[PDB]
Amino acid sequence: QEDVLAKELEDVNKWGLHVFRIAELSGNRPLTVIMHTIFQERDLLKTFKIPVDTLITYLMTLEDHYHADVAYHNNIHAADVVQSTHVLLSTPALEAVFTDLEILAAIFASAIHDVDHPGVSNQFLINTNSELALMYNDSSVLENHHLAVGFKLLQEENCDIFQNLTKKQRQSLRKMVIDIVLATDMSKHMNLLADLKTMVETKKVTSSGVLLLDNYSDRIQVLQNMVHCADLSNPTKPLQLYRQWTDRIMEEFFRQGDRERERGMEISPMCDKHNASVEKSQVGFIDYIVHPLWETWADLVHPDAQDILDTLEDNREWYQSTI
Amino acid sequence: QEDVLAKELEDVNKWGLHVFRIAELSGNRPLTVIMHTIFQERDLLKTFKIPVDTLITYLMTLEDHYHADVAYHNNIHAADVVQSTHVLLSTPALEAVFTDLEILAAIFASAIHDVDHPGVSNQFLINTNSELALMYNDSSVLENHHLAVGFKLLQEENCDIFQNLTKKQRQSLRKMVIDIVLATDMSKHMNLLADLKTMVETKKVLLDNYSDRIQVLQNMVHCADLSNPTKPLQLYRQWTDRIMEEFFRQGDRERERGMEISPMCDKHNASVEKSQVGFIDYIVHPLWETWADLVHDAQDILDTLEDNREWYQSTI
Ligand SMILES: CC(C)=CCc1cc(-c2coc3cc(O)cc(O)c3c2=O)cc(O)c1O
Ligand SMILES: CC(C)=CCc1cc(-c2coc3cc(O)cc(O)c3c2=O)cc(O)c1O
Ligand SMILES: [Mg+2]
Ligand SMILES: [Mg+2]
Ligand SMILES: [Zn+2]
Ligand SMILES: [Zn+2]
Repeated sequence: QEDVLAKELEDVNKWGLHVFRIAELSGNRPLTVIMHTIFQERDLLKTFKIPVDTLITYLMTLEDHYHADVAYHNNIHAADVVQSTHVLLSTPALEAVFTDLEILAAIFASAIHDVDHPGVSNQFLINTNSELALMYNDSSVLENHHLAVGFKLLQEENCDIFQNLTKKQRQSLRKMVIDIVLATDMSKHMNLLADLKTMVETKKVTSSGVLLLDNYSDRIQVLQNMVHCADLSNPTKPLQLYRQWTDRIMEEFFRQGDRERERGMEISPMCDKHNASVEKSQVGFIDYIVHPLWETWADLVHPDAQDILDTLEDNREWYQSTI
Repeated sequence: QEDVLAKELEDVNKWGLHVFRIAELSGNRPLTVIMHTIFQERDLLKTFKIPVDTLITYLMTLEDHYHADVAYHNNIHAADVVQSTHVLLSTPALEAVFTDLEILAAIFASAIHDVDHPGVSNQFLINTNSELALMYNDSSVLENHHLAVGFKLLQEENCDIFQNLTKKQRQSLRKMVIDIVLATDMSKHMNLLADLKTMVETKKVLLDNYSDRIQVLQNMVHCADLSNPTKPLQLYRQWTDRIMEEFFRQGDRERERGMEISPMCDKHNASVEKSQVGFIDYIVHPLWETWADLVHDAQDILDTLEDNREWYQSTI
């Protein structure tokens, strides 16, 4: 079983990794083994003098703080977003654009970006007067919480994977991770996409053909959109992966809708199991959210993401054909 | 003693209220007695069916969560900002332009806007890796905490002063209070002033959209927060003595930690008088001159600020 796990992890640079199989083969430790594999692949332990036992201890504590009883926003989602960000960071149009610290920030941000997610949305938490929404003044409630937990766990015993960064490196990494995870709030999607479109329309490329990003605002904008694309990458994956993700988010959504219905609340979009059309909802999700975002990312890195976009478009056609 | 307190509160509608006297005669309850007076002055208990016992219970609990061992950011500052907003709200040029709910929000936001303040700055909390900064991801750390405490206290026994607001009214009030208190973060001052300037350049004599009206309310409570240099000099000097005690204690902690000492916090290299002229020239007067242009009613306030700047300059 360890042999089969190791073979599957050889695919870590590939879009469409068998992440659900890795979750099973690793004993429900997909986030730990995928993060460890990616850190070895990118030589991040050596670069940042991360002790291996510290990395594994932190990753296993981080993974523990995802909820195994939440169908979608769990450690497998986190592992998937990590691995998807890792692939997007390797795209030819971004070669040697980002520093090792920025790479570390994007991957760490992906790993923590949904930690301790309770399986209900920000609006649900706001409208039910939850303790989380009271703490965070109704503003990026979940995303602030994910950051606070992900950083606080670094202070547990033998968990500070950043123990050997300089003070300036720690300060820069913390700021970038915050900026990235806050951009995963879906209420920011339209403004994030609008800004990404502006960047594509005005983009500059170097003599080597890679993207030119010469200020923090542009650099962090690209990393924010990269992790947001990774977060919204399920419809761009091979259909058997996409369908499993859809089964899971519909389970989580319907359970939130059941709580809304029981409380006499208006049921959130896609959350009413009695008035649901999963197929129509996926075509709409792709048409109005996922394809506008990914076609813009594809333009930013053209032609690198053409196969990903093609898969998205094929999956949209497949779902539409079932209507 | 109770009779003298009642007579001091007769000036609740005037700039320059004797708030330190009121703090003394109240048994250190200036926030509770001044909020109660202003609520009764504005008929807010009957209007929002606020049980008077519930108002008092909430106010006393809120006041208890201001730190009595913090020289400036305490319940007397809260009471002063409440009363200053109350005076700015009754500006003739703003007559009947805000609803009773928005008035409630501006006054409530002022009352809670610094609650549970530890007497050190956001940058201090960030650079010391505090629990507060870990909770709030280095972003408006104190202001987010002030809001969270002020609202959480409504859930204590017999403290829900908004119990008879409709569900929509509570949602709207909550949003406006958050928008206002988050705007008291001093790192937002320049952007807030820039937008107030844009509003003055386009002023109609009248704010039609919520964006503009919340912007005025944000700037109004920010002016009230930065109103000490516009008060009668005897009050302003007391406020300056208090904030310099708080600043010097923070700078002592920064020095001992080996941190950069924040502006005005190094007692061994301080000039309080030069600091005040700089504070007025670069922050307070540009803000209040813009406000006075918006309400062109604030002339007596701006005059006092300019008088006080002239005096502090003369002490150099
Ligand atoms: C359109 C509205 C109201 C909200 C956007 C929104 C969408 C998702 C989401 C994520 O991953 C999916 C994966 C699938 O495979 C299928 C899916 O449908 C989804 C989703 O829907 C999660 C949100 O938290 C959220 O806000
Ligand atoms: C210049 C920097 C670094 C920060 C500006 C800044 C200034 C104050 C402040 C408030 O009320 C005062 C009252 C007085 O009577 C005299 C005073 O000097 C002050 C002040 O200075 C409070 C801040 O929270 C803050 O950030
Ligand atoms: Mg999320
Ligand atoms: Mg404050
Ligand atoms: Zn996510
Ligand atoms: Zn204040």
